[PDB]
Amino acid sequence: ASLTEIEHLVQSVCKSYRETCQLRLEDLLRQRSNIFSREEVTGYQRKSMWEMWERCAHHLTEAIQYVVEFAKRLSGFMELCQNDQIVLLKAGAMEVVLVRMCRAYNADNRTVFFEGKYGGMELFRALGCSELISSIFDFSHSLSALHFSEDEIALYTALVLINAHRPGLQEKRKVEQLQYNLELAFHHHLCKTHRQSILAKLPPKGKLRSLCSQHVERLQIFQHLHPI
Ligand SMILES: COc1cc(O)c([C@@H](CC(=O)N2C[C@H](C)C[C@H](C)C2)c2ccc3c(c2)OCO3)c(OC)c1
Repeated sequence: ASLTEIEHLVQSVCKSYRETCQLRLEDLLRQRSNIFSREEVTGYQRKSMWEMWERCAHHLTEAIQYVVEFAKRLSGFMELCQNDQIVLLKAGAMEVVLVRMCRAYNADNRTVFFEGKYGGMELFRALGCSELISSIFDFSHSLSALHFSEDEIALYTALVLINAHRPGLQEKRKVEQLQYNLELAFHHHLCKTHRQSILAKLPPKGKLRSLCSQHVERLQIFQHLHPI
């Protein structure tokens, strides 16, 4: 791949995420002053766990709805056998979602955008795992601190999916090629922006997995919804 092409490659990945941003960042920050009141909060605590995980998986699956449409318009993607085209899309998409929510994080008050307003980790007390909740908050913090940009998120998420180390792959020497040209397009654009400092500030390779993989286990008992 050449520079004029490595150019456009990066140029496209950022165009996708723009429309598939679920919520416009334009509106994400604008609604910062909209907060659930304590009754609205204690109201969200009244509910039984069964209700939340549904609401969760509802907006979640409605979100992953977008993610795929985003993930589809890439390059080299379609030209992968459907076995390997999916091993990724299945194992990858949650990790991607976890990332994509860092924008929803308002680090100024440690709150998150859930169905119309902003509220903290107490909005989800009823799920009985405050630790994992904060643990995710803590994760989203460590990116809100990196102050990820729209074009940064896109290019990093576009590398979460493309993992040729995911076992169960049969076009391995096909996947690798799409990884490299994405790894390269990533770094070589961080350089032209001089953001290379984050390449060590990046959340561990495995934390992103071991948090989403922990996100599904304590959901596997309540609902098993994997959208294709
Ligand atoms: C900050 O990281 C996350 C990760 C996520 O999975 C979610 C999920 C909800 C979820 O499963 N959780 C799991 C956790 C144990 C308790 C919390 C309710 C967040 C989500 C919700 C609404 C959405 C959405 C995505 O996209 C569109 O609207 C985040 O939203 C809060 C942030």
